[PDB]
Parts: sequence; structure tokens; C-alpha cells
Amino acid sequence: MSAGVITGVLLVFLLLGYLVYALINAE
Amino acid sequence: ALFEPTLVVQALKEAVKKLNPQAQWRNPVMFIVWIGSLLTTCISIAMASGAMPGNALFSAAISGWLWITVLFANFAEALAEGRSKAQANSLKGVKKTAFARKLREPKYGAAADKVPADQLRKGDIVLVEAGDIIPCDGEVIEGGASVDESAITGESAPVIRESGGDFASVTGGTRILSDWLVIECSVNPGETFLDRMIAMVEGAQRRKTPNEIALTILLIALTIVFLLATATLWPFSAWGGNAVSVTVLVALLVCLIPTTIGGLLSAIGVAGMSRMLGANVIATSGRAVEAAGDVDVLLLNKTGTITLGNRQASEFIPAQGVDEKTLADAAQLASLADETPEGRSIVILAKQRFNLRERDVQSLHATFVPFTAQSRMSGINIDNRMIRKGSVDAIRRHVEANGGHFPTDVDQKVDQVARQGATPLVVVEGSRVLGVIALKDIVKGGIKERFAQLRKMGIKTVMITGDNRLTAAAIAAEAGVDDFLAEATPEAKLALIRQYQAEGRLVAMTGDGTNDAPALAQADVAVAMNSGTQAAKEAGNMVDLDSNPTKLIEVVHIGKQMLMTRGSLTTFSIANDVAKYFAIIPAAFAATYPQLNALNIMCLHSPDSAILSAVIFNALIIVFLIPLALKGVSYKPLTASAMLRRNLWIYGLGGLLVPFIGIKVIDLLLTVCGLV
Amino acid sequence: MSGLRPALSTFIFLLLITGGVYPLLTTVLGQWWFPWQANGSLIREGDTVRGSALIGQNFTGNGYFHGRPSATAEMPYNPQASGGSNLAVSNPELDKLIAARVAALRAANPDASASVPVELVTASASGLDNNITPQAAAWQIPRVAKARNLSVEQLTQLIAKYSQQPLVKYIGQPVVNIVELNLALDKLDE
Amino acid sequence: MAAQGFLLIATFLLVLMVLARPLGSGLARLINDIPLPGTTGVERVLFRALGVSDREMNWKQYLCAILGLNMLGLAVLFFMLLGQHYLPLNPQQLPGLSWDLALNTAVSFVTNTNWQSYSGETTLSYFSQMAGLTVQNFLSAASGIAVIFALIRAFTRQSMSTLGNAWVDLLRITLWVLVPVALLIALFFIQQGALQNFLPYQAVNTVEGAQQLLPMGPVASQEAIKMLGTNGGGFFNANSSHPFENPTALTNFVQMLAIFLIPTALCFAFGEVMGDRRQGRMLLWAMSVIFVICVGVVMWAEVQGNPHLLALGTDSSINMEGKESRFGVLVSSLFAVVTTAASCGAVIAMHDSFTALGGMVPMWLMQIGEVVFGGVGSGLYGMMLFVLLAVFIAGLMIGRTPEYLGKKIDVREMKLTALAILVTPTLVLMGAALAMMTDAGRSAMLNPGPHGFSEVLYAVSSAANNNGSAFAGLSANSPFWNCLLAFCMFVGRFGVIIPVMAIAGSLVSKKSQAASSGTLPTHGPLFVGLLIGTVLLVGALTFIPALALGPVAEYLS
Ligand SMILES: CCCCCCCCCCCCCCCCCC(=O)OC[C@H](COP(=O)([O-])OCC(O)COP(=O)([O-])OC[C@@H](COC(=O)CCCCCCCCCCCCCCCCC)OC(=O)CCCCCCCCCCCCCCCCC)OC(=O)CCCCCCCCCCCCCCCCC
Ligand SMILES: CCCCCCCCCCCCCCCCCC(=O)OC[C@H](COP(=O)([O-])OCC(O)COP(=O)([O-])OC[C@@H](COC(=O)CCCCCCCCCCCCCCCCC)OC(=O)CCCCCCCCCCCCCCCCC)OC(=O)CCCCCCCCCCCCCCCCC
Ligand SMILES: [K+]
Ligand SMILES: [K+]
Ligand SMILES: [K+]
Ligand SMILES: [K+]
Ligand SMILES: [K+]
Ligand SMILES: [K+]
Ligand SMILES: [K+]
Repeated sequence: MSAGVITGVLLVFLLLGYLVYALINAE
Repeated sequence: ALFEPTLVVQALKEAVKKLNPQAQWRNPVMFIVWIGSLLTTCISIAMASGAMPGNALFSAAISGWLWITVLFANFAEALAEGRSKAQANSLKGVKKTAFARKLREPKYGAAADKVPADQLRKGDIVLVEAGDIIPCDGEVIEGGASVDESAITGESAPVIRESGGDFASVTGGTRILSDWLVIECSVNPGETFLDRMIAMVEGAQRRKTPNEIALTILLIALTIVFLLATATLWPFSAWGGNAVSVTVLVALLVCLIPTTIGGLLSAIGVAGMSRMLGANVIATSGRAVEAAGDVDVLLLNKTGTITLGNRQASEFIPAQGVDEKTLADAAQLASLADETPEGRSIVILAKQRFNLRERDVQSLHATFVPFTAQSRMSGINIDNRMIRKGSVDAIRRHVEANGGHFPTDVDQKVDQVARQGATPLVVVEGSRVLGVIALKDIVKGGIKERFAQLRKMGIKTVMITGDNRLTAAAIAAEAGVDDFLAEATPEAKLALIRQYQAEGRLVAMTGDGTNDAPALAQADVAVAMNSGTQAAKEAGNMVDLDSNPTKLIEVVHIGKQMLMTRGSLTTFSIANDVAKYFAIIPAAFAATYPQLNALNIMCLHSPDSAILSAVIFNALIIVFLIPLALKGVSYKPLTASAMLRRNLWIYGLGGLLVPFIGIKVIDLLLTVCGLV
Repeated sequence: MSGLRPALSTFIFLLLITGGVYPLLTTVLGQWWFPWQANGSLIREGDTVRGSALIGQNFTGNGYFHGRPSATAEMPYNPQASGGSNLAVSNPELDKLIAARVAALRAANPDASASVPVELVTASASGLDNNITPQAAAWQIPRVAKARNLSVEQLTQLIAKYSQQPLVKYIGQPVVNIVELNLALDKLDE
Repeated sequence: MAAQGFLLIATFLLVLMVLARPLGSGLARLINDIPLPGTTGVERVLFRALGVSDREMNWKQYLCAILGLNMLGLAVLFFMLLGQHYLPLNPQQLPGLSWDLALNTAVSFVTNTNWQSYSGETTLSYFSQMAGLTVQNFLSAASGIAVIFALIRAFTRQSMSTLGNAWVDLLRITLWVLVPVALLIALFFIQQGALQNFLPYQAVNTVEGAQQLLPMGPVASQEAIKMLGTNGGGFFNANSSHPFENPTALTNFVQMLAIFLIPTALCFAFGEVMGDRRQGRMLLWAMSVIFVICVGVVMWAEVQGNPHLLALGTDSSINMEGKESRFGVLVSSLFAVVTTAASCGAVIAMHDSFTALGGMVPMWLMQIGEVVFGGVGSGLYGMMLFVLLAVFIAGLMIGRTPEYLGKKIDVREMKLTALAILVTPTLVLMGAALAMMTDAGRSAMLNPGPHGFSEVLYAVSSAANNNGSAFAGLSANSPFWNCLLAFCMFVGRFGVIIPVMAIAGSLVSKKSQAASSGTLPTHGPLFVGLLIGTVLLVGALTFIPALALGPVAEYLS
């Protein structure tokens, strides 16, 4: 919707991608 | 290790502020908390400025408590590594190292120029004379004497480093009050196990075990599902009315993520490794640390005698007429050649009863014979009265060979010792008996029910020994092991290890001599012996500083305690989320769905206070569980199903009941103190 | 992978087995063993059909045993659009519909009990259901008796003749086949 | 009504176990690559004719075989539905489906979900419902049983690489398990009154004087495999409550038995193949306790149904709205829980017209992963991920290494088990979130408020968890809904099949240690309760907020 919704969606997607990468590559 | 020293805690408060994202990147479970803390801090700053509507104080308190949570997790982790570093450099014994004199030839009298640590290498020779700290590890060559090995053991008891014998290896710097003993530095300083342990604790090189990274994978999966559940509440509640504010979503997220185990996992690992370091065992890898508690078959091996039994407590009562000072001197001189923990504790208790300590062994040039399991009777040979000690039957055979008899007083004293419960040991000057000493049992019955508990865990304890088979059966009967193997060749030992590993069972082995190196190299767990060889020390992966082969069961206990602590805290952090829901969900939806107040199982004050109390509890539970993570769980040896039942009854019910009480008490405190 | 001929071969064989011969075998076995059950269970009166014994029909006459409401599309009992109204208990539209049905049934049944059965006011799962409980069927026998000049015991005997029960009472409910009961009423009147 | 429900559950479970134990004994032979008695001799010549040579292949080739068969079925079903009016057996001359609906009901039928956003009595033709729907109802079920066969073989094989032949397994399943049972079930349905014919639609002059059109078609042959394969793809719009499709309470009982048949049979076969039946007993107890609790809760919440019915002038407050008459409230509640927990899209009672609390428990069983007698094979390898998590947690409790059935479970299997656990609730939450922002997703609402959000959440979880049961009030024939749900079904089946086969390929490489006293007993009431607590806690901690904003809000409103 608005800019807040867009930046929330991108923040949640970035955190989800970071956690997926962490699960795939267990450092 | 009082677990809260003033200097350690203040340096911890100094060093916990290193919470930059470059160091929080490697932990995703708490990088989520850090990102949420920064996001809510920006939101609170925006509300204070006036860019968005709000109250700018509830969000600020939530931000401060989330920062307090991440600071508490870093507090726990850095406390564990600080305690590990303190223990490591406390057991470090290089210290001054400002006097390392050289020797030209291996003979008394050479160029003794004292230069401080002038690049000592493997194969060099140095000298110490009445007070000089040992420069580097090696083997004594000629004229060895009594040294005060404390920097590697923790006891101020005198231990002789006999030249050309079992007591050849010297470990680290120590105190020497006699003189004229030559050693040969067979290794360079830096590749020793002490230096490797120092280099491993001095830095961030603390690479996690495979089971640890599996646990982090589970924590990351829980983090992903909780992040999705909290992030999808904005459309779900935004359609039904006003949208749920972002700070409540972030606070519910942080209350949902397994923050307890996610911040205490590194603390658990480092605390367990430091606990095993405090058990006089130095390891080289956390994988080996966990594999120690992961064994199924246990090998208790030494090239010489075995005599599995501690019997540390003693009484030292002749009731004869000869004074206890000379009794203790006799026992100390007889047991100075004994590397067993029984003789070591006899010397320790004699020292702490009367200050004998150094005895000037080179005064009479005594020849030393070690303990023999085939005779169970040994001593030294100062003069014609060859003073000796041993078991009752062996000393009776000795005194009948020498032409003597047992006095009725010492017979009654042996009877009293046997009735009270001990193994009667008596020292004899070689021509006339002095008095029996007691070896009081360790805790309840000692090694026998400890092995019974280990077999109740389904852990095989195979007796390995090098003496004859007839005495090995008696030693096995005294210890409590199910089966034995005597005079085993190294090829047969390696074949037995490969046969036990062929079915998949992990193996743990003790080893001293250089002939045990091929077995210890391919063994899953290889605890070396300081009474053995440096070659075997480097071949193995763990070093025992007490020179006791019975410490393997304690190492197994520590390795199991680490895993039990990990699982218990993981299940506690998972089960806390039920009360987190019962505190947050009826209060998060206050203006969207006003009918969602019947789910408030706890009569909480306000929606603005329920989430705040939940976040306060989520912050405080890490501090309240720091002592649990440092100590480990209460280890009760039982059947595996019984341990599962006990751990469930404690920790699952704790996760299902303790957060209810904690959140209720925190909300009650907030209401009676007027913060909310 | 590199194996594609076995994949296509077994897919063609499994298609030709699961569709085709298996429906053909089931069809020939059904039409050989159970006619009037494999064909639609139609009730026939000679070169015509009055509907099946299973689907159910929209009955609104005064002398007919009324069934459950249906709430299908474009017609009350329309087999071309199955599935009843998916109104929740929280929907006020369902409350309005139930209130209207209760008012209509109470107006149409002056000499019966004011407690309307749930069967006659709640729409069925499918809109096609010629089944009501015998209590709901006996709830309507004063109106049918008044509109058809029949006896209460005669209507009860007709219902009990046209009521079907399961093998055990707890895997289902006793039901009354509405369509053939009304057809039996028509034949009894004629 | 308290004793009738208990007797119903008791006799259902008793007849189910009695019927399913011999089927488990039969399925153990197919798992152990042993031909069935009498099927040999013709099996070899059939394999020689079809071109399969019993090539023992690994997990990658097995997965590629299953996936290639599924995409071939998807392509042929999509083309069959697009070019429907060119095909024969179309007495009503129905036009070809639109692209969105055709793709939706092609991916839906291939991915063993059988979501139906249409009305089959006036949407699809006889040839379509004969050779594209029944074929995929057989093939998706056979694919699920083949994947669970691979998983059980991986658990039971010692230090190998191969995992059997996928084509041989599929042929064995759908020729000696599915068809011989579905034939008897279809013939019994025909005898009870279900339809099996190819006549055109019969024009009916009713008693009153109006006209209605009765739809015919091969209904019973489709319905037999629809029940047996836990499929739920109905011939008509009323998915399993049509009198031409579920005519008798005896037919309903056979339907429930067929729905739980192959899950229970596969649990028994898993117990038998290891040689230790206690593992299958453990799995069956862990499923059955949750199943009985859920059935009791739903029965009580439906008996204490509509509160407005008692005060609005009716006789009792029982919830009979959206329920049939030949099947009672208790029977409809039991069927709802059976189909919804078993990943079967069959509905007798319209789940949208349920009580909020009585419809929350089916959707809870749906959102915890189809593990309580779930799916057809798919429930069994969805159950062995919670089992792997349980043995991991219990191993950390007891201090030993995490292992199950004598096989060590390492970091790679933790990665794959975590991903397979993650994939379906992620799909439910993101799909519901996407549907609750778009106006095209929020315009399909029928009931207003928390029940409408429950409708959207139920539809998304039905697509993602491969169930097919629907809150039928949602108008999901929109292109956005069709594409979103088709994507959800596709990736929610093939993001569980792939990690489970990777787990199988990891498990074949290891060998089982001997069960010493140090290994915890995986059977027993302790581990049954631990596994139940694990699956309930994992499925609850990820969906309590959604349930609170949906059916709990509707119940407390
Ligand atoms: C209101 C709630 C109150 C709770 C009610 C209490 C209900 C408890 C369960 C009832 C009976 C279950 C078994 C009891 C023995 C336990 C031992 C065991 O492990 O079971 C194996 C049991 C005994 O076999 P075994 O001695 O191990 O034989 C070894 C063989 O080598 C290997 O062969 P096998 O193991 O495959 O089977 C061998 C079989 C030979 O093979 C066969 O004949 C075919 C397979 C077995 C058929 C039997 C079916 C039994 C299972 C379901 C029965 C209905 C329960 C539903 C009621 C629950 C509440 C609604 O011969 C037997 O020994 C079978 C006898 C089993 C019991 C007899 C039938 C029970 C009558 C109905 C009871 C109804 C409740 C009455 C209580 C009233 C209280 C208010 O066999 C089986 O039942 C096979 C199935 C495998 C286990 C699954 C069982 C699931 C349980 C269903 C209910 C779960 C919910 C209960 C709690 C409610 C929620 C909190
Ligand atoms: C929240 C955490 C808090 C923890 C609380 C509990 C934790 C420890 C449990 C111990 C409590 C002791 C209670 C008294 C014992 C008497 C009952 C009995 O015989 O069962 C022995 C059993 C211990 O088994 P065991 O020591 O391995 O000995 C095995 C022998 O076969 C035992 O047999 P036996 O030699 O004693 O006598 C033979 C015979 C005769 O037994 C007797 O002499 C006594 C008669 C009773 C019949 C036994 C079957 C029923 C037992 C359980 C009853 C319901 C308990 C539910 C309440 C939960 C809290 C206690 O019993 C049988 O084995 C025949 C049954 C055939 C086996 C088939 C499996 C049946 C399953 C039935 C339902 C199981 C649980 C239901 C769901 C619970 C979900 C929470 O104790 C139980 O009652 C276990 C059930 C309690 C639940 C366990 C786990 C709870 C935590 C959930 C997980 C949450 C954590 C978070 C997840 C992870 C993160 C995601
Ligand atoms: K998980
Ligand atoms: K927590
Ligand atoms: K399905
Ligand atoms: K459906
Ligand atoms: K799942
Ligand atoms: K699935
Ligand atoms: K889940």
C-alpha cells in the first residue's frame, strides 16, 4: 500500500532471506 | 570460580557494550532481536519528534528493554569466555620466564649462561637449581628430584621427577626446591597443549560443534516461523479495524523467539569447556568435548598398573606409639614413587596434616621402584631398612619372608578399618611395622556404583591392562567392570577398537606410552597421560592433568551435562511461548477485537502493561538462567528414559508454569510501584 | 534424468488403466449388477420421470410433506448448482433467514407445536435432500391431515412404511424419503 | 448424544485397525520389493513390455522420476481441460475452461489437493472427469505412496545408495493396492445408490409441476479412488454430501474407513518393515490420541451449536445448518475431522456453516501439517519430520547423540527437516497475508468479519497443506485466487517431497547401530506423549495469533 507498508514488506523479506541463508549455510 | 567476581563482572560490564552488528551477524537468533531493537528505537525517536502519532514512552521502554535483553545475552556469552580466559591464564605457568640457563653437554658442569627465553627449540637442554621455573616441557635425564607441581595440577604436593623412569616428563613451569636435575626440551614452546589451549581461548576461534549448529538450525527455523507469524499480523488485524502498531509486533516477536537458548548457547559451550578445564582435563576441540560425552564403550588403559579406585580420604592412625610426623614421612617417602591417585592423595593428606613437603631425595641417593599391580606392594630403597608399603596380603607375605609377624594392635586396627569400610594400607620400614593407614571411600561406595550408574546409562566399560590375567581378574572384581583384557598387544588393542567401532559405537581411550599412539590417533576420544610420553600427548586430542585414568567417567559426565543443558534450555525457551501468548495476544488486540479479553487467563492491568511485563520477563529470564548455564543441569545418573522423564518434568513444566508466575509478579510490581 | 522412454511408457499405461478400462469395467459391472441404482435411481410412471429417490424436490404445497430449505442458485431445488448456503453462525443474514423460515412455518402450521424442528429451518449441506427425521415428519402431519382429509395414525403408518434406518442407530439418523412419500400420498388420494 | 459419539468413534477405530492391519502386511511386501502372491509371472512381463528393468536407483533419480511423472500429468491435464470441447463424452456440449481455472484444477489434481473452485455438475465433461481427474487421483496418491516407500526403504536399508525403482513402485501400488480396492468400493457405492453411467442429463418433471435437470456421470468410480487416495475431488459441487455421491450412512462409513485405510496401513507397514511393530504402534497411538481429542471437541462444539436457534423459535440449539439428514451432527463432525486431518478434500457438512470453535479444530489440524492420519503417504512423511525433531530434542534431553531407528541424524538432515517443516506454514502465512491486502482477494468474502478472515485462512491453508477441504463461501474462481492457490499447492507439495527425498538419500548412506540400553526407547507412552506434545506445540506456536484473529475472535464475539 503506502510507503510504510512497502518498507515493512521489504524489511520482513530481507530478514526472511537472511534467516534462510543462515539456515542453509550454518557458519 | 565463585561465578561473580567483582573484577570479572566489572570488566564484563565494560566489554559487553561491544554489541556492533559485525559481532552480532554470526548469531541470527539475536541478530533478529538487535534489528528489532534498532527498529523500535527509530520508531520511538519518530514518535518523540512527532512524525507519527503515538505516546513515545511505551515504545521507548520497549526499546530499552530489548536493548537490555541483547546486552544480557552478550553479558552471558562474554562472562563464559571471560571465566574461560581467567581459568586458562590461571593454569598458565610460564609467568616470569626471565631465567632459562643453557647447558653445553649433558653432564654436571657446563656453561650456565642465564638468558631469558632465547628462542627455545626442540632438542635443547636447560638447567634448574633450587627455585628456577622450568622453561619448557621435556624429559628429565640425570639426577631427578622432587618438584612442586602446582601450576598444572592445583595442588602444592611434592612429586618427584625421577630420572630415567616413569616420572620423566615435566609439564610447564613449576617450583623446584632441590637441584642438579637436567631436562631436555623435546618440544618448542608454542606447540604444547598448554599453548594450544591458550591460543584457542585467546580469540574468537570457538567454532561450534555439528550438534550445536544443528541446534542453531532448529532455533533459526523457530525464528522464521515466529517472524512470519508476527509479521503477518499487520494485514490480519489491519483488515478488522485499526492496524496493530509495529512496536507491539516487534515486542511479541522478541518474546516469541527462543531468546533464552539463543543467547545462552555459546555460554553453555564455553562454560562446559571451562568446567572440563577445571576438572584437570585440557581438550583441543568442542567436537572432541561433545564426542567424549557421546561415547558408548569406554577404555581405561595404562601401560603399567591400573588399580581403578580413588580412595582419596585418609585418616593416618597407627595407634601404636610411633608419632604421626614420622608416620607421614614414612608414607610420603613410600608413596613418592606412586603415580596412582590413592598414593597421590596419601601424600596430599600427609602434607596438609604436617608440613613435610620437600624431603631432599638426593641426600641418600634412594633408588625408586614404582607400583606393581602383580605385587600390589611397592616403596623405596634408601638403606638396609628398605621402607615399603602395600596391601594386607602382600605385606603379610613380605613380613613373613623377612621374618616378622603382625602385632595384635595393628591386627585390631586393620579389623576396625575393614569394619568401617576402607582398603587397609600399612607402611613398613623393611624390618619392623609402623602402623596401618586408612583409605576412606570417596562419596557412597565410589567406583563400583559409579560404574553401575554408567552401565545403567548403557555405557560399556572395558578393562584394559598390561599385567597378567590372574591379577587382572581381581582388579576387575575390585573395580566393577564387566569384562577385562590383560597383557594386550597394541595390534590386538587397535583391532578391538576397530571391532567396537565397526558396529558404530564411539570409543574413548586413555593412553600413556608411545605404543598407544596409533590407537589414540584413530580413536574417537583420546585422553593422554602426563605420566606418559609427549609423542602420545600430541597423538591424542585431550590431556589429563591429574595423571588419573579414572577421570574419563567425569569427562563423560561433563560432556553429557553440556548436551542436557542445551536440550533443557531449548525446551524451556520453546515452552515459554505459551505464556507469552497468554500475556500478549489478549492485550495486543485491545482496540481491534475488544472481545479478545476472555483469553486473558491472568488478570493483568492494561494492554500497555501486559506486553511490557512479558518483555521484562523475557529480558530477566536470561540473567536468572545464567547460573544454570554456567553450572549445567543437575546430573542424576539414571536410565535414559528416567532422565528424559525427569528433564521433561522439570523443564517442560517450568516452561509451562514459570513464565505465568513471572509475568504476573512483574505486572503486580509495576502496578504497585506505579510505573504503568 | 536420462530415462524418458520408461517414463512415457508407464505414464501411458497408467493413464489407460486408471482412466478408460477401470471406469469401463466399473460401468459394465454396475449396469449389469445394479440397474435402477447405477442409472440414477429414477422414479418412473410410464414414459416419464418424477425424479430420483435420492435427490429431492422443492415441495411447497399445503398437502405435501415439506422438506428442508436448500438455498441453491437460481431455483430452490436445483441439481445444476449443488451446495447449500455457507452462512456462519455469526452472520446476521442466517439469523434473518431462520427467523423468516420460522415465521412462515408457524403461520402455515397453526395446529402444530410452536417449537419448529431444526431440520425444517436450517438449510442442508447440499441443496438436494429428501430426508427429514421422523419427528420432523410427524410435526407436519396435522397440516397434511387437514389438507388431505386423512387420519393421523394413517399418516404415521405411511411415514413408518417410508422411513429408512441405518444398520446401527449411531452411524446416522433415521430419515423419511420425502419424494416417494409424497408420491404415495398422491396415489392414495387418487 | 454423549454415548452415541463415543460408540461411533470406538467402532470406527476398531473397524479401521481390523481392516488396516492386513493392508499393512500387504504393503510391507511392496516396501521390501517382494512381489505379491499371484502377481508375479505377469509383473515381470509387464515390466519387460513397459521398458523398466528394476534399475535400483538413488534419491536423485527417484525424485526426478516422481517429479517428471507429475509434470507430465500436469501438462496432459492442463491441455485436456483447455481443449475440453474437442474431446468426446460431452453430452451437454460444455465449453473449454478458462486458463486460470484450468491451471488451478490441473495443479490441484496433480498435487493431491483436489481444490475445486467450480461446480463439476455443469463445468466439466464426462471424459474430463473420467480421464483427467480419476487418472490424477490415482497418480498423485501413487506418487505419495512411492515417496513414503522410498523413505521407509531409506530407514530400513543399511549403508546403500539405491532406493528402488520408482516406476516399479508406482505400477505395483496403482495396480495391486489402489485399483483392486477402488473397484470393490465403487461397486459397493453403486449398490448403495451412487451413479455410474454415461447417459445425458435426465430432464425431470417433478410432482409439483416444475422442471429440474438431474446430472448423471461416472460418479462412483471417481468417488472410490477419491476416498481411497484421500483425494476429495468430487464429481459435483456438493463434494461428498450429494445423494448421487454419498447416498447412505453405510456408504459414509465405508468412505471414512477408506480415507483412513492407507495412512493406517502405511503406519502398520512401517512398523512391520523394521521388524519392530512398536514403532508403528507408537505412530498410531500418537495420531489416534489427537484424532480422538479433536473429534470429541468438534462433536461437543457442534452439539452446543447455534445459540440463536433456541431463542429464535426452533426446537433445539443443535447446529444442523449446512449438514445433511442421513448423517447426523455427530457423524458430520466425525467426517469433518477425518477428512480434514487426513488431507482429504471430502466434505459432508459445509465447514463454513460450523460453529467457530467447532470449525477452528479442523483448520488447526490442517495448519499443524497433515500429520494426524494425514494424506496418503504424505501424512506419514510429514509425520517423520516431527518424529525427527522429537528424537533430536529427546536425544539432547538424555545427553546422547540424536538418532532414530539406529540411524544417526546429522546436520544435513536437520537442515532438510527444518526446511520441510518450514515450507508449509510459511506458505499459509504469506498466502493469507497476500490475500488480505489485495482487493481481488478480499472481494471473495461471504461471511463478514472474523469468520471471513477464517474463510481466507482456511482456503490458503487448504491450498498450502494439500487438503482440498474448503470454506465454500469464498468465491475463489477469480484469476488471482486461482493463480495464488495453484502456486501454493504446487510448491507446498514439491517443497515437502524434495527435502524428504534428500533426507532419504542421506539415510541410505548410513548403517543402523544395535539398539543398546543407552538408546532411548522410541516406543512407549512417554515417547507417544512427547511426540504429541512436540507436534501440538509446533503447530500451535505458529498459528495461535491467526486463530485468535479468526475463529477464536468469532467464538468470543
Ligand atoms: C473417552 C476416552 C477414554 C479412553 C478410552 C480407552 C481406549 C483405549 C484404546 C482401546 C484399545 C487400544 C489398544 C489397547 C492396548 C494397548 C496396547 C497397544 O499398544 O495397543 C496395541 C493393541 C494390542 O496388540 P498387542 O498386544 O500389542 O499385539 C502385538 C501383536 O504382535 C501385533 O499386532 P497388533 O498390535 O497390530 O494388534 C494385535 C491384535 C490382532 O489384530 C487385530 O485383531 C487387528 C488390529 C487390532 C484391532 C483392535 C482395534 C483397537 C484399536 C481401536 C479401538 C477403539 C478405541 C477407540 C476409543 C477411544 C476413545 C473414543 O490383537 C490385539 O491384541 C488387539 C486388541 C486391542 C484391544 C481390543 C479392541 C478394543 C475394543 C474397543 C475399545 C473402546 C474403548 C473402551 C474403553 C471404555 C472407556 C470409557 O493392538 C491394536 O490395537 C493395534 C493397533 C495399534 C495401536 C493403535 C491403537 C490406537 C488406540 C485408539 C484410541 C486412542 C485414544 C485413546 C485415548 C483417548 C484420548 C486421550
Ligand atoms: C509439559 C511437560 C511436563 C512433563 C510431564 C510428564 C513427563 C514425564 C511423564 C511421566 C509421568 C508418569 C505418570 C504415571 C505413569 C503411569 C502411566 C504409564 O504406565 O505410562 C508410563 C509413562 C512413562 O513411560 P516409560 O517410563 O518410558 O515406560 C514405558 C512403559 O511402557 C510403561 O509401562 P509400565 O511398565 O508402567 O506398565 C505397562 C502398561 C500399564 O501401565 C500401567 O501400569 C498404568 C496404567 C496406564 C496405562 C498406560 C498408558 C497411558 C499412559 C499415559 C496416560 C495419559 C498421560 C497424559 C498426562 C500428561 C502428564 C502426565 O503401560 C503401557 O505401556 C501400556 C500402553 C501401551 C503403549 C502404547 C502407548 C500409549 C500412549 C497413551 C497416551 C500417552 C500420552 C497421551 C498424550 C499426552 C500428551 C502430553 O508415563 C506416562 O504417563 C507418559 C505419558 C505422559 C506424557 C509424556 C511427555 C509429556 C510432555 C509432552 C511434551 C512437551 C514438551 C515440549 C516438546 C518439545 C519442544 C517442541
Ligand atoms: K521447527
Ligand atoms: K521465550
Ligand atoms: K486431498
Ligand atoms: K473440495
Ligand atoms: K509440514
Ligand atoms: K504435503
Ligand atoms: K509447523
